[PDB]
Amino acid sequence: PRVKGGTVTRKRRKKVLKLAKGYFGSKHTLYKVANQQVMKSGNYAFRDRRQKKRDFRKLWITRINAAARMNGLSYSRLMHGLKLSGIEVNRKMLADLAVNDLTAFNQLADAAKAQLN
Amino acid sequence: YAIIKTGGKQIKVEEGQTVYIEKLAAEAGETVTFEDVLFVGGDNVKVGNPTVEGATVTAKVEKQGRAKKITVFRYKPKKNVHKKQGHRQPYTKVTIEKINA
Amino acid sequence: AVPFRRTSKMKKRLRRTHFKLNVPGMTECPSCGEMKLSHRVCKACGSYNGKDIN
Amino acid sequence: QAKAVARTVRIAPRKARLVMDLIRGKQVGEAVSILNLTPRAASPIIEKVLKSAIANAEHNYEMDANNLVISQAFVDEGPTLKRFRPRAMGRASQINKRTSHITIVVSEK
Amino acid sequence: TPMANASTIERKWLVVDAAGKTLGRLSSEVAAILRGKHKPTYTPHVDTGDHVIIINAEKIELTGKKLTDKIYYRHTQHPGGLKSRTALEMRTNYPEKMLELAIKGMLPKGSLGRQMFKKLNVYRGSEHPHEAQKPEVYELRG
Amino acid sequence: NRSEVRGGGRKPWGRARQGSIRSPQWRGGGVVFGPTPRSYSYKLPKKVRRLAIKSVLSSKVIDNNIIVLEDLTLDTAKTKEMAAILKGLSVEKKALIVTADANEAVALSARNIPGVTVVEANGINVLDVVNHEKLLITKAAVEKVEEVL
RNA sequence: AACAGUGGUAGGAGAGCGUUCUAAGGGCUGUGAAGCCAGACCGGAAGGACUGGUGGAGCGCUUAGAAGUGAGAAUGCCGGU
RNA sequence: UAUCCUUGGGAGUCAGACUGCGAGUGAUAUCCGUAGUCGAAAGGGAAACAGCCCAGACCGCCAGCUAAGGUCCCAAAG
RNA sequence: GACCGAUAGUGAACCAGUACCGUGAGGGAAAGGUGAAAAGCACCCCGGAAGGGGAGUGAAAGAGAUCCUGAAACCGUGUGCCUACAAGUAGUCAGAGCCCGUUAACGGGUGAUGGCGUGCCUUUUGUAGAAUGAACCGGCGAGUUACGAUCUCGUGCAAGGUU
Repeated sequence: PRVKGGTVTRKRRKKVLKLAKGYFGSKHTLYKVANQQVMKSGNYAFRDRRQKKRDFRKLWITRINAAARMNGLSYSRLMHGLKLSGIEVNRKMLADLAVNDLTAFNQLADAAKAQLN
Repeated sequence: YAIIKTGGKQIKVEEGQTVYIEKLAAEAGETVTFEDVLFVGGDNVKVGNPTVEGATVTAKVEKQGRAKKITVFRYKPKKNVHKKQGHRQPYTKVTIEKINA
Repeated sequence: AVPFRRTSKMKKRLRRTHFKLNVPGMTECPSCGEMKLSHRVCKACGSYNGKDIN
Repeated sequence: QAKAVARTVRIAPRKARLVMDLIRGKQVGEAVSILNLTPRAASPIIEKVLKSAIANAEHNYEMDANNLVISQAFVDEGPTLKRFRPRAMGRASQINKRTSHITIVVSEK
Repeated sequence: TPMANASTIERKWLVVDAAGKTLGRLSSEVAAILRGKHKPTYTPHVDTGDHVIIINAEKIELTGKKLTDKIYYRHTQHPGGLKSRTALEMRTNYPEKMLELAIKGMLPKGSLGRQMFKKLNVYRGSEHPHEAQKPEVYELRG
Repeated sequence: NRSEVRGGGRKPWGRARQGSIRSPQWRGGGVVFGPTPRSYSYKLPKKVRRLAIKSVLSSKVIDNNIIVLEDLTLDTAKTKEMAAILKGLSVEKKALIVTADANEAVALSARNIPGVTVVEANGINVLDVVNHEKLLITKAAVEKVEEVL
């Protein structure tokens, strides 16, 4: 028998154009450029999903550095003291509490200074 | 106001709020207790060196589910290499009732 | 010289910005004429603000 | 609301649109006065369409003149005639004689 | 889930004198203050800096022979146009512009950098008109 | 195919180097491969056929779907009589009638019923018996089938 | 369970998704089928449902069989713009 | 430490590139032996830079420790 | 008939070896569908007419003569968010403000700012290339069948197997 082959290509091509909604100009209407761009955004997301993990540690480090320098310490000395004054396992994210409640952060800095000298 | 450690990560919890964490392998309805309490805030302040001694945080489980689907697609130009798959990471939702310092 | 590449819709629409007409000069009906043009005759009877001609 | 449509008038689009841009949203008497004073090809056609719409509104739906405004007005494209023009060195070129539809909808303000 | 910042901030006013201090060793600190890295609520995509007023900008200092050797170039986009000025003329004729150039070269490029630069006020001499803003003296920590 | 479509034979006319107007990629060109007349049929060893017919016959006996009756006789070729005979037994679905030699009255009486098929003992086969549900067979046909196999 | 492993072109091996036709059973349609349009649903991928509009008479599910079996490129062919 | 042999079924490839280490040339202004990487390999450092240095991507996390390289501001850290 | 269903099947489902091209031998197309039934829109209004708006037939007039269904490219009208100090393979991650409210889901649309980021295929030792190819959309378009050779797997019988 003969398989005419209709109703299959349109259904598959239309799904590609639906993911390209919101693109600039002909990139959201023409099939070829839409497919090219959807493929390119495929690994742009994979690359960024791992950069995001190392782009917030930098922010936390900067904020902790500023907060510590408000007390007379530096970031490196404060971290060494914390690692040595016991440990007090505290991710930089959870040591960002300098922004919200600054008093406790000063207590932690005081403990680190007490052990550091 | 307590800092607890779970799922290889750390979170800050006060009673009455709801949080999403990694799978606890607990059927929805029972009560879980977190043992690793690092910090306690509010009025008096307690700082345990590895942990605060004798501190347990209570929570109850009401839902275990999966997040929105993420489609992972990668390819290599001019070498005809494609790969596509999907992912839905499981999660467990819990609300705190007693910090219990 | 031939075009190097086609022009997108946005560039064409932006080029046609100044390609439009103008609203004409509107004046009074001369000798109950029909809304004649400035410094000209009435459409009805060739009137100049009531001064009919032709 | 009253509607009047003219189909396949021998006038290319993008030429009727220039005039139609002038009379969109204006009062009926002002629109007619504007159309009577611009020397272009599409003005007599658009004036006839507008007056047909006015007559329909007055007669069929029993509406009133001196109170109507041009609520909607647009020009669409229609079937195209294709012709051929000979050129130098035994070549041919294509000519597109285009046609348009004109629609006007008036309503009480 | 940390906290960003959005328009709910306050900008203080600081006054720094440039008597004796060297060029770069002051410009670096001033730029750091301008970007807002000295406060725990830092945010990369939002302006969180302060306002910096510099007085006595004509008494700046340079080490070595740079005062007669450092040359400022500019190009006018016309053929053969390359204008040059020695540091001595820049110091004795346009003292504020040298400081502005030194600080501006130390700021990030883009829209936010150019909007950050608008908070710097440089005055030759020991007098400024910014009185209603109540400036607060600030020494160079570094 | 390419060499049977009427026309072609010459070059059509920096365009692509066309060779014929009946090439496979043109609008009305020839067909590459596609159907061709042939015959689908093979044969199996005789013992395989014998084992197959034995198995399909025994499968019905396993679940008592074989009804053997003393003899089948219809004086008149009336479809009403055949319907009455079928209703007398518990036969409501398609059934297969097997009789020794050949009876004209039975063949002409059950012909029009939608689900009934009449064959002789010599014409039994696997597909016919595996298709119909209930198999009615005359005792003489049983004996002759036993003799043949 | 406990250990161990999972980059990949030319290539070798394995498991699967879809389209048209045929055979039996089982059953959906004028109380609206195929097709077309929209949506914030479901699987690890190829893919599959569920609601609403249009449409106005034919289609699908389970197990097998047979193939004119899946299109982004050939200065590809035809048509429309 | 887990690779090795024999038989049988399928292949593709057929006188590549650069950088270190030891011998012989143009005119030490290509040759052979040996090791690596790219070809078929993403990530971090050399400002950008197939072949140099570190190191081998099943997927997710707003967790931690380090290699080459670094800690005045661009740009995380003296 | 486990053959096609209007780019398929004869070149030709239609006044087809016709129209058209060539002095001549010769080459050689494109083009199916109102409705069960013409019941194919009497009559009124604008208009020179074409074309429209009512009324009417009909289950449907958005079935009105190229008339079942009506996709994409292409052309327009209205509106929610953004946009006139800004350097751009335009996407991806983070993110204020504004507008909504779904197959209720750690929802939808838009998007100031910050980081990163030299299209697709072919070929080559090596390509972002200033090495080749594509104006865009849609349809058609490439590992088969017959007879022999050898190997793997399955079934029947077995010193026999088989027409």
